[PDB]
Amino acid sequence: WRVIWRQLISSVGSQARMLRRSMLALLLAAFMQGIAFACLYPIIDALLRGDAPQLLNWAMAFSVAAIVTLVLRWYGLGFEYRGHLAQATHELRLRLGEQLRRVPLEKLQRGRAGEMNALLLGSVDENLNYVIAIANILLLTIVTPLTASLATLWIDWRLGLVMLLIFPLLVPFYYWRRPAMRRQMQTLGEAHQRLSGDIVEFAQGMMVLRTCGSDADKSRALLAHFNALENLQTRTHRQGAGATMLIASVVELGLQVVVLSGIVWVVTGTLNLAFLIAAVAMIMRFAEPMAMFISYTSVVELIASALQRIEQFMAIAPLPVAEQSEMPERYDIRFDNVSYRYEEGDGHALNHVSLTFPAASMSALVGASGAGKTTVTKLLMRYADPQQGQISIGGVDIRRLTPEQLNSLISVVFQDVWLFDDTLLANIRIARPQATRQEVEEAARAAQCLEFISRLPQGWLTPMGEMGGQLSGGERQRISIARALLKNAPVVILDEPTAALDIESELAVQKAIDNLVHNRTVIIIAHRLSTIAGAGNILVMEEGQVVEQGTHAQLLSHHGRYQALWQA
Amino acid sequence: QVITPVRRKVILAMALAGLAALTSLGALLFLAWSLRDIRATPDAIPAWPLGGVIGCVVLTFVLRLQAFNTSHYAAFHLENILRSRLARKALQLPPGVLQQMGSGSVAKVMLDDVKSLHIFVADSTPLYARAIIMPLATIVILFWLDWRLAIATLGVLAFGSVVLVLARQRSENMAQRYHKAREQVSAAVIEFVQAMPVVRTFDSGSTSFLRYQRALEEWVDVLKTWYRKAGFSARFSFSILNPLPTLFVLIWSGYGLLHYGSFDFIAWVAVLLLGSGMAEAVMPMMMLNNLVAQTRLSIQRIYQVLAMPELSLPQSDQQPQEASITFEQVSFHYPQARTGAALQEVSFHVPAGQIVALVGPSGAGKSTVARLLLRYADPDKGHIRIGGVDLRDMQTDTLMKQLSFVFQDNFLFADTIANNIRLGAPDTPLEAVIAAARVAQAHDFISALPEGYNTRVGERGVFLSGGQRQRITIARALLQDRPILVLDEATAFADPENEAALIKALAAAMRGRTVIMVAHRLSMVTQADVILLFSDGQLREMGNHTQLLAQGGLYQRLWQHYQQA
Repeated sequence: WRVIWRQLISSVGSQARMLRRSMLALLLAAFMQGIAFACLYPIIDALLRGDAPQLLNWAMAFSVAAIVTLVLRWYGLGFEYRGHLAQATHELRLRLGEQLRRVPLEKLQRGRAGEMNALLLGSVDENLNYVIAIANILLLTIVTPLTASLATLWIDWRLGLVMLLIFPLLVPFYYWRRPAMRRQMQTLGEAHQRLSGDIVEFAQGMMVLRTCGSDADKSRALLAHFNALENLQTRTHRQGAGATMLIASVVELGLQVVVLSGIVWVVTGTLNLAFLIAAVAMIMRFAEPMAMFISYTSVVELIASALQRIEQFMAIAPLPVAEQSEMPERYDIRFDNVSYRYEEGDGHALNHVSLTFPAASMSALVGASGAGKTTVTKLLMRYADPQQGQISIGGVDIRRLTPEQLNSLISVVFQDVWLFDDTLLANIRIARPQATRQEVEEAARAAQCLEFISRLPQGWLTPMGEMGGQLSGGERQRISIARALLKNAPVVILDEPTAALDIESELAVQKAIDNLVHNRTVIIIAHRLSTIAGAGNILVMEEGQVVEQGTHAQLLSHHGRYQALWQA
Repeated sequence: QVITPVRRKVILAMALAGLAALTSLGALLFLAWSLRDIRATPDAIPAWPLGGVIGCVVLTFVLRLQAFNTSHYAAFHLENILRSRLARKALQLPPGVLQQMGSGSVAKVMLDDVKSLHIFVADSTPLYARAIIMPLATIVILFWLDWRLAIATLGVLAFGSVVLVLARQRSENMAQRYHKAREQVSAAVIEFVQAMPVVRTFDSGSTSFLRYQRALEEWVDVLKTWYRKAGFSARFSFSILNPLPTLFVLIWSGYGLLHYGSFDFIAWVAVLLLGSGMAEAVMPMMMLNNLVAQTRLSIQRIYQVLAMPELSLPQSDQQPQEASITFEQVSFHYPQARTGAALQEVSFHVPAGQIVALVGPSGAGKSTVARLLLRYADPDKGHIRIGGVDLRDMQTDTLMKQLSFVFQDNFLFADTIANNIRLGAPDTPLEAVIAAARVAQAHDFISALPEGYNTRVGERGVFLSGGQRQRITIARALLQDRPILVLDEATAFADPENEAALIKALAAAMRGRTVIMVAHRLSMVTQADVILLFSDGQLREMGNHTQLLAQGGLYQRLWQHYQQA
C-alpha cells in the first residue's frame, strides 16, 4: 500500500531510515510476542502434569521470547522518545515555511478559507506523535494473533483455524466496514455541519438578530433545529450501537466460540485440554490491542487527511521565470489585451484592457468593482498569470523578472496594516533590511513620522503596545509610507486610505504622499476631489474594460461616464 | 458527586456497565469452574458450568449494550441542554460584550465544548466502570482463589509503578516551561503565516522567515529535552503494560511452586486469566484521566462563558414613548479597552422629526454614542431618556420596534430577499417588499442577480453581496417604519456608484424619521439640523451647520481641514 506509506515516509524528512528501523523493530516485537504465546502452549502442556524439565525448558525459552519482545518494543518506541520525531516535525515545518515563501500569492490570498488552511499546517503538523502511536497498536492487533495463530496450525490444528479467523474478521472487516462506518459518522456529520452553519450565522449576526425582531422566529427555529439534531443523533445511534457493539465484542464472542469448539473437540476428539487453556489465555491477550485499536480508528482518519492535505499543499509550484538577463531602467507599465478570469466567484475580472502608466508623478484609475479595479493591482505583482495577455514594464515582460528584482522594483502602500508592535526601527528596517540607522532617520522624517517618534517614549527602539496601541490610523499609515520611502521603489502602488483617514489625518497623509510621489510612478485609486480631478492620466474601468483615458479635463468635457460620476 | 446535570441516566449507565464488568468476571470464573469439571473428570460436555459461561457472556453483552445506549442518550441530552442554555444565554447577551468581545468565540464554544462534553460522557462512563470495578474485583477473586500468585501478579503490576514513581527523583520540572514554550511557538507560527501575504511585496521574506526559523529552533530544543526527560518513564510504562511481564511472573511462579508445595493447576489457570485482566486494567485508567483533565478544562471554559454575561439588566415593563431622542448626563467609558471616560456628561434634547448629524474624533468619541444608543452597554454615570423614561425601563421589544439601526458593515444572511425581510417583519408582502426596494433604489442590482430576489449569497457570493449591502439594509429600514433611524457610518463605502446611489437612497430614507447620521465626511452635515462636535468624549458645540460656521470656532477649523481635501 504505497499511497499512504510514501507520503508518511516523505512527510518525515531526513529521519526516514530511523523510522523504518523503528517499524522493523516493532514488527519483530509483535511477531516475537506471538512466539511467546506459542511458547505458552507447551508450558501449559507440561504444567498440566508436573514435568519440571519440560517446564524449565519452555520457561527459559519463554524468558528469551519475552525479553526479546520487551527490548525490541523499547527500541521501537525509542524513535519517539529520542529526538527523532522532534527533528522530523521540525524539518517538516521548515519545509512548509519555505513552501509558504514560494507559493504563488493568489493561492493563499484568494480565499479566507485558503488563508485559514495555510495557517493551519504549521500547527496541525503535530499528529506524527499519533502516527508513531498507531503503529505499535495496529501492529500488535494484526501481527501478534497472526503469529500465535500460525503457531497453532501445527500445534493441534483445530484452534488454529478459529483463532486465525477471529482478527481478520475484526480489523480488515473494520476497514471494509469503513464505508458503513463513515456512513454512520457522516450521517451525524453533515447534520452537524448544517447546524454549525446555522450556529455561525447566529453567532455572527447575533447583534442584528437581537436588535431586529426575529429573536422569536429565527431563535426558536435554531432551538427546534437543535432538537431535530438530537433526535437525528439518537435515531442514527440506535442502529449504530446495535451494529457497533458486536465489533467491540469480537474478541469476547471469539473467545467463547473457541471455548465451545475446544470443549466439543476435547470430549469428541483429541487430548486438547492444556492447549485449550492456553488458547483461552491467548485470545484474552489479543483482547487489549483491539480495544485500543478501535479507540484509535478516528486518529487514522485524521492522519490520512492531514497527510493528504500536506502533500496536496507541498505540490504547489511557484511562478515560472525565464531568461532573466534584464535591467528595467524604464517604468512604462502597459497592459495589452489582458483578460484575466479570476475564479468561480468572479468570472472574467478583466477583458482585453489597455493600460499605460508612464508618468513619473501619478497615473490614477477608478473602476467598477473588485473585478476591474484592484485585481489589476493583484496582477501587477504577478500574483496570478493572466489567462491571455502581457504585462510590460518599460520593455520587458514581468514574467521574465525574478521575484527578488520584481519585489524590489515596485512597492505597495497598504490599507492600514502590518506593523507587528515591535521596535519601529525593525519595521522600517523590514522596509529594506540592508538599511543603516541613518537611512531610517532620513526616510522617516520624509514620511512625517519623526514627530510621532519623538512623541512616543523610548525613542526609536520602542514597542507600540500589543498591536500598535499608541499608533493610530494616520500615524500607523505613515509607517507604511515610510517603508515605501525607505525602499525607494521606482514604481509605487498606493492604496490610499483616505476614506478612513480623511478628517483626522488627511493633511499628514497627503503631505507624506506628496513627498512620496516625487520622481517615481504612482498608481492610486481613491475618491477625493483632489485625487479624482487633479491626478494625471485617469482611467475608468467597467468589469475590466478601459474607457475614458487621459486627464480629467478632456474626460469631463467629453460628457461621458466620468462627468456623470463627478456631477453627483 | 455532581447533581445538577442528568445524573440519574448517567449513574444508571455507570452502574449498568459496572455490573456488566462484574458478570464478565463471572463468565471467566465459570470458565475456570467448567475446566475444573472437565479436568477432574474427563467426561461428556458439562451442562451447568458451560451453560453458566454462555449465559454470563450473553448477559454481559446485553448489559454492556444497554449501558452503551443509556450513556449515549445521556450524552445527547446533555449536549442538547448545553446548546439550548448557551443559545438562550447568548440571545440575552449584552451586545457590546458580544461582537467586540468574542465574535467567533461563541460559535467556537457552542461547537467545541459541547462536542467535548458529548464525547466525554459517552466514551468515558464505561471506562469509569471498567477501570474502577474490574481491578478492584479481580483482587478479591484472586485472593479467594490463591493466596500466592495474587501477591505475585500485584507484584508485577506494582513494580512498574514503584520504579515509575521512584523515577520522579530525576524530576521533570517541565509543565509550565514546556507549556509557555508551546504557547510561544504557537504564537510565532501564527505571526509568520499572517506576515507572509504582506512581506512578499517587500524583500523576498527573509527577516520574518528568520524570526520564524529561530522561533522553531528554540521550541525544538524544548521538545527534544522534554522527550529525553519523559523517555524512560513512558517507555517503561508502555513495556510494563505488556502482558509478558505478568505472564513471566505467572509462569516462573508456576515453576517456583512445584517445589515448595504445589497449588493445584485449575486454581493456577483461574489466577492466569484474572491476573492478566487486572494487569491490563491500568491503561483505561490513564485514558479516563486524560479525558477528565481536558474535560475539566472545557467545563471551566463553559462556566466562564456561562458566568460572564448576566442579561444586560432587562426590563420590558414601561411603555412605548414619544418625544423620541435625548441624552441626560451620560459619561460612559469604552469597556474592555480604556479605563477612562469615552464620554463626558453628554446632555442634549432633540425634538422628534429632525436630523442630528454629529462629528468628532475618528470614531473614538463619536461612534460610541451610536453604540450607546442601542444599549450595547449601559452608562456608569447617566440616564438615556429615549422619550420619557430611560433605557433602564427600556421595553426591550420597542427598542426593536422604534430604533432602526443601519451600520457601516451590516452583515447579511444567505436568503437575500429575506435579508431585507427578516429584520422587522417575517412574512411575504412581496409587492410591498419590491416597492420598498424600488423607492430605496436598490431594486436594480438585485433584479440583475441570477437567483431572482431570493439569491443564495452565502459567504462566497462576493458578486451577489457587493458594495450594496448598505443599499440592502437601508431598503430593509424602509420596509418597516421604525421611527428612529440610526446611521453609524454611511458613505464609508467609497465606490463611485456608492458615492452616487447612497445619497438618493438616504434622501429616500430621512422621510419622517428622527435620524442620527453619524457620518465621517461633512457631506450631509450641511443638510442636517443640529451638528454636534465631539473631542475626546466631550461634546464641544451645539447648533446648526451654518451657525457653527458663523461663530467660527473649532468647527471652522475642522471645516477648513475638510476644504483642503
